[PDB]
Amino acid sequence: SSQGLLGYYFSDLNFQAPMVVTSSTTGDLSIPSSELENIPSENQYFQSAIWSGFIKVKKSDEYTFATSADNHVTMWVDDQEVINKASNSNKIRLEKGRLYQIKIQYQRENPTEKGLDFKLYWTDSQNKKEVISSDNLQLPELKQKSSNSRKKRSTSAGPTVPDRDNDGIPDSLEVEGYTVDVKNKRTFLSPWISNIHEKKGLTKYKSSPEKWSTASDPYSDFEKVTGRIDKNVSPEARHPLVAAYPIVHVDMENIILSKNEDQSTQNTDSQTRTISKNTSTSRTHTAGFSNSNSSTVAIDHCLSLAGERTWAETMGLNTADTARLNANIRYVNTGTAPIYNVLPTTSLVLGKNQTLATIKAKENQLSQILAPNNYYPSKNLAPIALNAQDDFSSTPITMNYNQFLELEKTKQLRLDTDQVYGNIATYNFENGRVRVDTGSNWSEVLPQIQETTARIIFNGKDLNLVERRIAAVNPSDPLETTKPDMTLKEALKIAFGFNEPNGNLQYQGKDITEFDFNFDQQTSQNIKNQLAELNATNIYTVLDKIKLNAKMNILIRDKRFHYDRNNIAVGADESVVKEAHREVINSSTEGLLLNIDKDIRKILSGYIVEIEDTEGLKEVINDRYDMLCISSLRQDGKTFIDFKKYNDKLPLYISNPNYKVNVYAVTKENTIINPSENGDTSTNGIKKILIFSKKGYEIG
Ligand SMILES: [Ca+2]
Ligand SMILES: [Ca+2]
Repeated sequence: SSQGLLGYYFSDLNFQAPMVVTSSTTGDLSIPSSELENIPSENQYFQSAIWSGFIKVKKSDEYTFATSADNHVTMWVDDQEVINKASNSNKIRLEKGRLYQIKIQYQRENPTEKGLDFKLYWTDSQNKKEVISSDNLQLPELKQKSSNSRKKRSTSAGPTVPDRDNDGIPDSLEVEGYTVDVKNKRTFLSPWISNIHEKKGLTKYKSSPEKWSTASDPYSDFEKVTGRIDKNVSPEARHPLVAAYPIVHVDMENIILSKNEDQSTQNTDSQTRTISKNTSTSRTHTAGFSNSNSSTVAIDHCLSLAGERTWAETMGLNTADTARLNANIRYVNTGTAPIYNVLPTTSLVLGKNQTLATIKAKENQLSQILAPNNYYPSKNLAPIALNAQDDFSSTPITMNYNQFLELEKTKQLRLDTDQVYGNIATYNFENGRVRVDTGSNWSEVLPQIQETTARIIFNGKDLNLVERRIAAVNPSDPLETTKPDMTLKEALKIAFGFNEPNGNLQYQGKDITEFDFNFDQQTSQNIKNQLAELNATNIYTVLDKIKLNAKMNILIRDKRFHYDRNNIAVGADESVVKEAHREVINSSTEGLLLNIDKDIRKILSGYIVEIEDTEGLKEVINDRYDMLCISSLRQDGKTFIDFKKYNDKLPLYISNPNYKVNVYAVTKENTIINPSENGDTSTNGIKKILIFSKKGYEIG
């Protein structure tokens, strides 16, 4: 349980040096020395302490309060002192259902025991005395605004530990650095100490003492580090310097095109003449400073239907007909916080700006959460059809004849999704629960997050673009200057899980030098200036010295690949592609069996197989632009390149053992997706990469 009173335990006598900040479920406010391993022995002596929260009683009555050390205690119930350095029997009247503020201060110089043994009791009218039970105690209202029943500030009477933003973490800890450690029941927040915490691999937190959420998101610095937060929030965004917010795009998995019924045609019994294709969708980035969500859909160009007809020929579309599109999609959350009750609206766009459809889900009628690193619907469930089978009111996604031809030519669609994400599930200090709060909305949060953080977009996870935002100083905004300095190195560690085992920063085994850096213009000039000030000629050797600022944009990409203007991986150097195909497991006249890196496979559209005779002439076996999909990933994760698929199901016939079998890879950026202007559907002129070449006698 995360409920109870909030305690600050200080090594000094005057509430200045907080050693532990933690909560207690019951009136037992003790911290035994056995729980103090993350703090120096000499600091395990607590000379002062402050507790705060509320008391709720289940039964109106007159109660008497008392503690383990009334001679060292002053206690207030709603601004009223009930204990002052003396035990008493003064009976204060408490009404059922009503919430009373509690503040307790304790001071004792030169304690002879480490830790603190301290209990809060009360006695009712029937002379029954007990340690106050957990059902009667609540945390203070550590929010930016008071509740109707719970005031956000403690009584003005007595000591006030500096907590300028009311998040619960004392100013001094947020500025100087703190660590969070878990017991079995409780989280201790303590000052960072180099020689003890660094070796334990603990995380060193700093945050702004004047920003309740330092990332300007809806979860407080204290809520984050103490686990008083939506469990669906990404682990990295439990750091007060990492922004927690949703990021959504749409993934289209496949498409079906068909001819629209028309009033003039009474006949609806004709044969099916649809065009069904698989599609590949990637979230894009156009270095940029737009906070837009967009994804681009590539429609499969591989052979699907008999013949080499035009799409219009296939569907029987005349120049006056219209065509319809249906598709299967899912929503993808690549951000750091969940969505509960509004999915963002999406435009489906042909060419630069021809909106074909507006895709909307029903507000407050979501079938599940849309969680970070997850899909809606979940992958274990059917996807959403744009025109659902049940749904009478799904709008047809229609194209006129020329739009249809444009789609055939480009084989591309774009999905632009807005940033309307609905209500937020927040922590409630009254009951220690997380629930969707109707009074909290992502639209009130996103602008501030964007304005006060540096954005890093990184593709090291499967070459897909993942955006994170990290709290970073704005030298021009006084409030933002109260945040800790954020270095480029630290940002990569906390936002993306880079680590540094041997003084080299790595992402899952890959050195940082295996990725490039790309910035928007303002950011570029900023970083260039820093490097010059540092007398540094190479960014990779000074990542710990490069400071991020709010509104920076940083794009970091795997160096092995070529990228299009949407920053999607579309190719790779010849040398990289060749090497990636080096180790052959098996070869025969039936095909090749290779092990290919998963990332490499992502940028290949297909393979061309060829037999080269003794005079140097070449027979291309699968000699069509739509016949290059001859590779498949097997269960054992190896790739098979199938020579027979487009050889009429026959093994390669090699007339002479000195003939060669040549296999070439074709990257996405070099892929032909239409017949040439002259109508040629062959592979002639395709830019291709030789990846295997062996003579007949070397194959078998
Ligand atoms: Ca604070
Ligand atoms: Ca703070």
